Amino acid sequence: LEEAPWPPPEGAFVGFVLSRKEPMWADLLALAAARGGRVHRAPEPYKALRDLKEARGLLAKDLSVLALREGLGLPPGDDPMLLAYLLDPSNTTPEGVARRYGGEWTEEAGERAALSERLFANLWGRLEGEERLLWLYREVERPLSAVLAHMEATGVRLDVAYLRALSLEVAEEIARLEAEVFRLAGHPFNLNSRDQLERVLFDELGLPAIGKTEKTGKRSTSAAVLEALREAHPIVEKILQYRELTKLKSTYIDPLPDLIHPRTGRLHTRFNQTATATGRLSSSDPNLQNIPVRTPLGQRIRRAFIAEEGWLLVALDYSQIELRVLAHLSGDENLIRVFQEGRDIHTETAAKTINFGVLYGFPKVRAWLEKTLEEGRRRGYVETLFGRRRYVPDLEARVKSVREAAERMAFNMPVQGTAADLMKLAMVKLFPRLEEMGARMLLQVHDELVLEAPKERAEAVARLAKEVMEGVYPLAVPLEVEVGIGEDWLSAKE
DNA sequence: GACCACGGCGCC
DNA sequence: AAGGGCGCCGTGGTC
Ligand SMILES: [Mg+2]
Ligand SMILES: [Mn+2]
Repeated sequence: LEEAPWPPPEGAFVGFVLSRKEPMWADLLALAAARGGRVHRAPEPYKALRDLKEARGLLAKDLSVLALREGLGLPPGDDPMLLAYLLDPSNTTPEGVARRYGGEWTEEAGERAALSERLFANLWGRLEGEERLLWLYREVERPLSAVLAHMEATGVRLDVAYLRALSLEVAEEIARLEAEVFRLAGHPFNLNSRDQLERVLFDELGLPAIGKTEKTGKRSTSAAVLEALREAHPIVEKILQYRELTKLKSTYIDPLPDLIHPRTGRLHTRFNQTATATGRLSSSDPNLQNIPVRTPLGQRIRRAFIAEEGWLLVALDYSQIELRVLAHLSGDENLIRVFQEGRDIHTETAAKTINFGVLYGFPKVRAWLEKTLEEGRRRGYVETLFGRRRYVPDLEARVKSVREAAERMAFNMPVQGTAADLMKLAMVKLFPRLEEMGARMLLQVHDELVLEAPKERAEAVARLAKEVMEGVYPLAVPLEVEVGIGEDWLSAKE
């Protein structure tokens, strides 16, 4: 490469080095661009950002997020991770991708920008002909990355003083349970230690081991095992409560307050777009897709996610997206009439534990299942309604437990992959319309979305987002969305 | 201090 | 609903 002066011309690939992975917390240590043969290294990274028109490169969405916290509208566009990930969703990291498609992922910004150019070449080449993957790329994954960049930049508001109060309460009850259990044991021990607990239950007290752990073969102390021993001994219910409280305190109540961003007053996740085997997003640092919901204490934690003052949260949930998608994929004239007729699938068919089990093993269903394994064995991958693929190679393993595990992965992906393609497309469609009404998209939770709207315009945003989500891509069966509205996530009623 | 494997468990 | 998909915690441990 011919090392050239900043700035680069239109359309260059960008490479950048961050002091850490979270773009909302990162310092920009270096910035470069590459096009043709030349590398352009920016003398001053942050000022240099202003001269870009869009982010084009490996991890584009991360640079667009950093740009966005700094006040600049720099959207991402082309990203070789996205194409690689469409080709094989086992392509999740730039290290892997680089090694696979012709480069080395290093820590130097110039070499990353170069790397980007050569990789996109090599990958856009592997997508000539793959016309459905090209479509998910142009119409879903590339535009979506702009939307997730803005969601990440915006963040969600948290009531800290509430969480600090919950924390003291919960520390008090933890103390009650732990004293309870130590006396029952006749001695004190580390209750967060599954090994010392295991000695207590099974060696010291007389209780029956029910399961062994996978990798090392210790007697399990999982919830399953403890539920099975609930009647056997009073120490057990206490341990179950202790686990519950300490899980929620260690994972949500204590750390989340400390992640509030000084400049925004909000919490900012990463929505990872190339992290999953099925085309779902993941969320990390912190994960906001696993905020508690089933227990009382869980629901009190969920009250802590709140709208800005004067706004409201708008929570929208697809009603059994996966069964409805199974109806469309399999074409079972019967299962479709069940949804088209507005009726509750769980009633017409105890039974919920067969509607949901048949995802993993009504005849067009079995037919669908069997055709899926066959095309999986033949081609080596299965696919979604939109043609997203997951390669499942052990479908022909000669060990039954591995083949059968593989079959379960193979069944699952077309339905999970499809529900995901749908939610992804629907975010892409919904985003620009929310902006037009000054509303925000805050979170995605697989088949749910959380938006924030000015109180005055909330019922109208909810009406609009519902129709957009319901009509995203009509299928033999209707997609149903439940909408809720409220001042906190629990009241909004997701 | 950073990283690790494991068991365990939060959500979809 | 979680025989599928995730990410995060503390422990016991290395380096
Ligand atoms: Mg829900
Ligand atoms: Mn599972």
